[PDB]
Amino acid sequence: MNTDITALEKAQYPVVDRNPAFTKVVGNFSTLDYLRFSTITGISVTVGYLSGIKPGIKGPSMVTGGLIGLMGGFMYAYQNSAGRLMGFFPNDGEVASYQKR
Amino acid sequence: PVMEKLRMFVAQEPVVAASCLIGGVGLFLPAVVRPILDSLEAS
Amino acid sequence: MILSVLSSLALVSGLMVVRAKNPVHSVLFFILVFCDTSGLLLLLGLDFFAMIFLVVYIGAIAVLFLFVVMMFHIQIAEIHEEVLRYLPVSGIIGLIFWWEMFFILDNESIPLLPTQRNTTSLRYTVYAGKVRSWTNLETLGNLLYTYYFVWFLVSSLILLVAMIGAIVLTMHRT
Amino acid sequence: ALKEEKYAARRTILPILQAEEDERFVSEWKKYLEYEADVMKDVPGWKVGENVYNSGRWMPPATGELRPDVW
Amino acid sequence: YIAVPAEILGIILPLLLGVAFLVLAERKVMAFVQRRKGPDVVGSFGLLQPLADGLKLILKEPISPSSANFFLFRMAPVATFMLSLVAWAVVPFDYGMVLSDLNIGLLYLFAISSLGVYGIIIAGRSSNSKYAFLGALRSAAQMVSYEVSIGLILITVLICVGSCNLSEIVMAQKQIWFGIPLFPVLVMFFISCLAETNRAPFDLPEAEAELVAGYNVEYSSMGFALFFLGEYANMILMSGLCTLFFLGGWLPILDLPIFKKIPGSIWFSIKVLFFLFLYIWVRAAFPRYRYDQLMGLGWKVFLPLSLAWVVSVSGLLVTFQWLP
Amino acid sequence: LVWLEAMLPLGIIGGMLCIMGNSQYYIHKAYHGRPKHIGHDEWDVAMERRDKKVVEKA
Amino acid sequence: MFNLFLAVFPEIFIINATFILLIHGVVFSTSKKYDYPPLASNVGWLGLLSVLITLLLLAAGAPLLTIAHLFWNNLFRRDNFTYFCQIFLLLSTAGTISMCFDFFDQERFDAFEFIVLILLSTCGMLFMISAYDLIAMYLAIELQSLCFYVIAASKRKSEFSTEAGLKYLILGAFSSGILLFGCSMIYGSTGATHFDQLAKILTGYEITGARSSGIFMGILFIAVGFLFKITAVPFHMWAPDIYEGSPTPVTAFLSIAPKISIFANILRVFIYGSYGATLQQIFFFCSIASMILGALAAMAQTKVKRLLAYSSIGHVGYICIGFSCGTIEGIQSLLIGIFIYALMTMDAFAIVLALRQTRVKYIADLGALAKTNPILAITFSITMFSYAGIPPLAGFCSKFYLFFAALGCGAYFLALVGVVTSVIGCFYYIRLVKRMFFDTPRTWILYEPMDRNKSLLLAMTSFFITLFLLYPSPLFSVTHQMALSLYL
Amino acid sequence: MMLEFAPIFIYLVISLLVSLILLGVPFLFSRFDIRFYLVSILFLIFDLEVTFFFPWAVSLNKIDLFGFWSMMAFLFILTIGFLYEWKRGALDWE
Amino acid sequence: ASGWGITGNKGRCYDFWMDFSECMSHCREPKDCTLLREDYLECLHHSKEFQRRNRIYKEEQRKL
Amino acid sequence: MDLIKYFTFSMIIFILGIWGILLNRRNILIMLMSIELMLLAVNLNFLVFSVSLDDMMGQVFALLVLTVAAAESAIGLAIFVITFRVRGTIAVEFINSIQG
Amino acid sequence: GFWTFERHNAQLRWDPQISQVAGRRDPYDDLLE
Repeated sequence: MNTDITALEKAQYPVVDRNPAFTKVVGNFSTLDYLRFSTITGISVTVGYLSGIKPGIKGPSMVTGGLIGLMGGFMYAYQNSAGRLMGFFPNDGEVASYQKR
Repeated sequence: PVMEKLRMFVAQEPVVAASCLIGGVGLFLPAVVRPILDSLEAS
Repeated sequence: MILSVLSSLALVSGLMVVRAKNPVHSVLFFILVFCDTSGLLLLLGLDFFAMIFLVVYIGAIAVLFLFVVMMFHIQIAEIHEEVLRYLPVSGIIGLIFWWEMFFILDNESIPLLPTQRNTTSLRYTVYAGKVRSWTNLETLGNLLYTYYFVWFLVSSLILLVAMIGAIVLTMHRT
Repeated sequence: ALKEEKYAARRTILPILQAEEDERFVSEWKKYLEYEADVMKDVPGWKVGENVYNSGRWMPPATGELRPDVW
Repeated sequence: YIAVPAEILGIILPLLLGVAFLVLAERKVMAFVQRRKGPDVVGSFGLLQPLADGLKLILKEPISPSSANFFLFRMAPVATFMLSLVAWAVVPFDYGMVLSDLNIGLLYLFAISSLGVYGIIIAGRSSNSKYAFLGALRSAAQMVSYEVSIGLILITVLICVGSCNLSEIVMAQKQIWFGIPLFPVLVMFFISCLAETNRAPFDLPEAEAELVAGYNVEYSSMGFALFFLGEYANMILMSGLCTLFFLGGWLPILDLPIFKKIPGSIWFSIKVLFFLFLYIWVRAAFPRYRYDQLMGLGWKVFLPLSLAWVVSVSGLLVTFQWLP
Repeated sequence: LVWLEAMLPLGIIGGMLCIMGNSQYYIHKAYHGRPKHIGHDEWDVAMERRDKKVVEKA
Repeated sequence: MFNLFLAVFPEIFIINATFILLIHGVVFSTSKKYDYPPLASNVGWLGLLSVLITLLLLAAGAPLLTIAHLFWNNLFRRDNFTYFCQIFLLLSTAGTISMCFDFFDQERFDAFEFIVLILLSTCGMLFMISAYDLIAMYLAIELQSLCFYVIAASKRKSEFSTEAGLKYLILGAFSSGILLFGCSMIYGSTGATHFDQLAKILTGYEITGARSSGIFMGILFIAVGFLFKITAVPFHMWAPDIYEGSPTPVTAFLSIAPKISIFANILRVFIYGSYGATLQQIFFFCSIASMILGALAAMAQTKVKRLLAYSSIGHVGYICIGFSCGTIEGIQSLLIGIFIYALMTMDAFAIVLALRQTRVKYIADLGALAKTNPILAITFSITMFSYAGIPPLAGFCSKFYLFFAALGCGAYFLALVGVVTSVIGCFYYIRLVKRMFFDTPRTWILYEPMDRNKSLLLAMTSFFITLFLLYPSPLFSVTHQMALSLYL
Repeated sequence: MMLEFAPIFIYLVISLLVSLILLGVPFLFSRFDIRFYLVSILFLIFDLEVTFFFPWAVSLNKIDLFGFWSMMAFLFILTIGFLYEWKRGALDWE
Repeated sequence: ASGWGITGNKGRCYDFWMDFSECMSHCREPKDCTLLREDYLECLHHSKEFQRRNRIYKEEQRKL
Repeated sequence: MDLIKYFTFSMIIFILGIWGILLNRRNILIMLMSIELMLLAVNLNFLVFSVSLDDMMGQVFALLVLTVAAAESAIGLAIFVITFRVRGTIAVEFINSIQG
Repeated sequence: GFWTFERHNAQLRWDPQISQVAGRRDPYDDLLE
């Protein structure tokens, strides 16, 4: 499969890595990325618990909501980290660990 | 204590468990072993 | 000539689909239209599609229709109607559609009149594309799952909707 | 391997087959050009063997049959 | 093309003789299992019994009951018999011994199997009998249910071969027969064939003592004969398919000059005969499932396992790059 | 040894199958001069038609 | 390889969440341990959460949706226009779902599969907006339509719901076949299905004497399918019956979400394309017919749902006038009208769903509502006057552009039709205010108060309707932005 | 080449003749069960699955890992549907 | 226009389509690409070739 | 003249679907079957055009349309079944309650 | 000439990246490669 990451609208910030790997993007998670992930996971677990009381399945409903929240929170954090590393988002921190390292 | 629930599931639904294991092997080989062989070949 | 034969068989079978008094007979004449279509596809050289029309349209869809329509036990009185009064409106609509639509390719695709000369010696043959021939099956399979896989997965979503809807609308568990 | 062998044998003898086909088609095309020159005699403005393609690139004559290569 | 009908008749007529003698062979084997003799009076060793039975059916008066679907009642056995016959045009018996070397032969066979259900359903509704109709509905549902597992097993063989040509499927087993690494798949295929042929333990149409009337209860004379000949021709065909897909077709057991001496048609016939013996041995060995039980087996056992084997075989082959 | 009675119809079926193969094999070989080729593709067809000219016009 | 799928993170997430909700619902609805609990509201809340998370993922990753555009080019095309259209669609889905919980609880509609089908149709409309090829467009349209057919017959024991499902299925399949025929004709005439290839082949010639009749009829049949989809006359008669017969949440969802998705499709297939004014005349004549028929038929109605259905038909006519004129301001005003009509329709259906707990069926059932719930009667009147187009309410923008385009494009018959239809509409809208405020019936109907979700949504939509024209700049600028993203 | 289909047509003609000879020689001397619809629906779904497997199975050698995983996702969606069928009692004829 | 041929090779009319597309990629007036566009359509439908051959057939029939 | 004849075959199938709609006011099952005929005619056009233009895009869409046709037939027959169950008959006089 | 804009030229940049993919090659490149 021929692949091409070239985006339609060019990055507006220094490109630290144009196609960062999965492990590299994950290792690039900042404290803000872990804050977004934890907030989305906690809100999802809360909604699962509160919506599950009436049917009587608050536990399993918490599990289902937490799974949805874990998926969405990881997705949001990965999005932010990869976009920073590709220069689509403000990434002064990534540029610091690039000039220095 | 989810270690005998799997035991009861295998006892009660042997065909389903066998199907899951067979398909799981079929999915595990290309997801895990194939990248291992690809990485070994390059080096 | 063979196209004329298949066209005539399909025309009569389709008329029978839309005009049979008994709907079961309408489903069986629909199977005859699909067999005729499969023959046409074989003439086109598309054997996979010719076989898949048998497997899916006759083997699965028409069986669904037959199962449902047989268990309905429809009495002729509930669906009968004299259709002589529809000759004029059908005449007008069919004539308009015929003239506008059976000749839609004539201006764009002007036919080659068959001359009284062997124009079959002017067939140039290229052996480069004949060294390794692809079947219609391999040509389709080269594209479905890689370069147009999103449409493939959306079709799967359509099928999942079909399953869920079938259950939610008709299921009465015992 | 057995199939690759067959395909390799097809590739080494392709040029002679293609050359013979090219010669046969050129002779047939000359015959049809002279037939057209005779039939379209006394037709003002005609051009014997005019290319309908503006770019002038050569294409085989179209047959009017949808799938003749499968029969 | 002037010689084509000669080949076609050289296929069809021996097939009809083989069907007539498969019925005799089943009666002889079931009898021998049961400490009896089976047909042994009409001809030496009962060998003229099929001729007598066929001639009897020919002379028997056709009833053609006072139904409102007389054309469909008579056309239903003709449809199923023609379908049973036409599957043999693509079957190879040896290298080059095949009428039509279809490149899409596997899918063609699947299409024929899918078409087989119509004779049974039309017989039920056209017979003007509630008992024949409910039996035909059950039989049709069972056949379509086991078609799914048959198709998924066919896909597994296709992944191993990478071509729908039956001769190529045979010649792909020169290194090893597919029945050795795919033995559970072969067992599933043989059971799915049993259920697809309406054969014991899945023979609902024979369960008259079970208050379950068959789809052909209102048929007499040669309509009934055509249904019977179609079913037995399908049994022979299923044995042939089991042979081709899993037992190397016309290939010898070992690639040695001593085995290569006898013709591949003899190898193919021997393997087909072994599966035809299993069809009868199973009929003689076991009782039959209820309709609900066999439907549960079809949708809950054989489909999941067939899907699992497709996934496992394809994943292993793409992993180690062993694809055709 | 009474069980050989049952091996007669089975042998007859096997012979019928061998006939189904061989009879169509020999009729085709007689009419076409050579046995049927499995895998006749576009290339094999192009060869046969060209060979006809290459033979008849020589 | 993984990073290429950043272009489809929202769809991947929402599809996976829908699968999770399907499994959760089926596993616990069949459970004897929990006494087979109804899960429509539990799954509904989790699905509202999933929709909101999808909206966050889409909104935040605005540049990333255009990543790997060459690789994804033959499947879809994401840009500014699709970005804002999809955000609007997700917001509409979230509001519609939020209005369903009282219906689930008090009616006892316990089917969680209703939520799953709504989520799958939302995935379908997401794919419709980003479709950039006839094949993808058709497939996404069909996924959407199949979900709608199933949910319209969700009350499977009701005569009305089954009838609506049947009429919907038959007429929708008919129109879909017509549209597919159009696509086949276009493909045969041009050898292309991608929208860029179609744009190049068609540009510069339109009807130059030697006109491809195949391309003409392909455009015609595709337009017929689109006009069926937007409930435009004469391909409209399904909509009032289906709207009335479906369950009221289904009607609410159908009156908003599918219009956004198909107008996105219409703008990308034709405006981005190239042909004669023939198609513009098609939409012009359909707009005029829609205004006239909608106005008169709404005047004839005695039931609330049918009145809202015919009102929507009239307003799509008003909207399609903006497509016909073929200017940047035409597209801007079409987008503004769609936005304002969506908000107003959500307001009206929140009121209708609130009153359906007491089984409101007729307009006369609203008698003495100004006495039994004064604030609710005022909120419904603000919505009705917005519908009539009376300034300074938000509904006045549609009227203003209708008349502006007509006196600019040079049309005077259109101005006359607009005047007459506006007056007729004002009459049958203020009839509802007269019923709630002026009548003194012998027998009253006392309505149960609405739940918190519908009250919050109603308060917000009522503030928007009364106050949008005080600060309308963001909508104007974002719609202008979208109109230009289509061309450049 | 479609050349191998002509013998099949002649074979069909001859088989029809034999059937007519066999069947013509002797002429000389109100209950709806939803489970059948449901089994038809499931058969239709899995028949389409077998259909999409044939091009894939013959094409595994060229699509490599990408085609394998796209088919896997297709199967995953359809198997979620099948699990929904199982849990709702569509596979039980009791 | 897609370039995928029905026999596993480049489509018959793909080169004409491309040349048309490169032309339109920098010519601001679409009339600058008319010749290549009608070449692509002629490859698609063979309309002018068949029309000219039908002219030849007509003249032969007239002179017979 | 091959292409025009294939196209007129598809044309007659489409026209027969239109006629089945026109001629079956009291038979909604045949209305559904006429719609299926129209969908087959379009599927054939894509295949014929794909062969005619030497382009594979027609065949991909032909397969996907077959999937759509299957799903639409399944759901349509489900809606038919539930309508029949509620009313006990299929006559069109019992599916006309919504009007105006 | 909106068709000149780079957003409307995706095939012109994508297709050359797959010009060597089996299924869309000129038959002669197989003979000389």
